[PDB]
Amino acid sequence: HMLVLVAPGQGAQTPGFLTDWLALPGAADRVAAWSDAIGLDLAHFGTKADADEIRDTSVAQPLLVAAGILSAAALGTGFTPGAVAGHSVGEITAAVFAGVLDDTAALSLVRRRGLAMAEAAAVTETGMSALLGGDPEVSVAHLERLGLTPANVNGAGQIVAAGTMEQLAALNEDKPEGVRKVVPLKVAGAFHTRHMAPAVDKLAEAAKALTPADPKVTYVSNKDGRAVASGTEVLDRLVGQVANPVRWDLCMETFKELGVTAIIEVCPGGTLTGLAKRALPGVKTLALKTPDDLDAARELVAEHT
Ligand code: NI
Repeated sequence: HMLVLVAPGQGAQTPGFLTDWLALPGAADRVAAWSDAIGLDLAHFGTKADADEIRDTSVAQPLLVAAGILSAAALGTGFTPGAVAGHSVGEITAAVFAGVLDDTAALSLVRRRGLAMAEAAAVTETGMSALLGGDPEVSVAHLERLGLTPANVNGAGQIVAAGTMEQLAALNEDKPEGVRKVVPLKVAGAFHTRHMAPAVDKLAEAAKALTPADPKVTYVSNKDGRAVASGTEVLDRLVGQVANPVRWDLCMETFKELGVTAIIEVCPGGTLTGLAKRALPGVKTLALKTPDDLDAARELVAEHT
């Protein structure tokens, strides 16, 4: 048996999704301490804030990490997964699970991650758009020829293009063969492209205040789907990833190579679990959406750990 614990990225959060989790004894207290540490009312954005407030990239990133750490903590009340990984921001969440970074240090890093990427996006008119349908390699060749970069390679043939708004518009007018729709994502800019270069500089400064430990659990990286044994290499990869494509496809290939038998996606789950059901047939999957999902999760943990 091999259980893989994964954490989601931007887009997974929805209004009021943290509500039930804050109701768990001690949860409001932990989140409040985190909020004071990063200067952001996490409880508010996870409970009362509407769509426009949580779409704020500087808010969404730390909120997602706190949700992942919180739900995982609840699920372990212990256990140790066979491996961990996450989608973009979810990588910071996974660093906590592997013991590379403690939670406050991670939330502090991701708070800076979100602000830095927002700022980088502001000095530019860029974005990201998902390609629905078509062939992944032909699609990549086409979008790249138009000047875009394959910011997200999520597996199951899914591709997300990123670049300037002009290029994204040219992509929609001249779509790759077989692509039915080019859907713009709800993001501030071309994340995971060179357009985030200034975000790397800012994020690297925040990484200076950290002292990462070597992962205690196998840590799979978005850069190339490889397992990283060094804590400093984990951190360097996190800092650089804001400007590098997300190869979630390779991460899933690695889960296969590891003989994964079950995958649990922390709160707010659904997105990575949906991908797993497509690219990882025969693998049990469970997404944590509310505390009521915990009992089923514990059973899955018990039989796969
Ligand atoms: Ni509003």
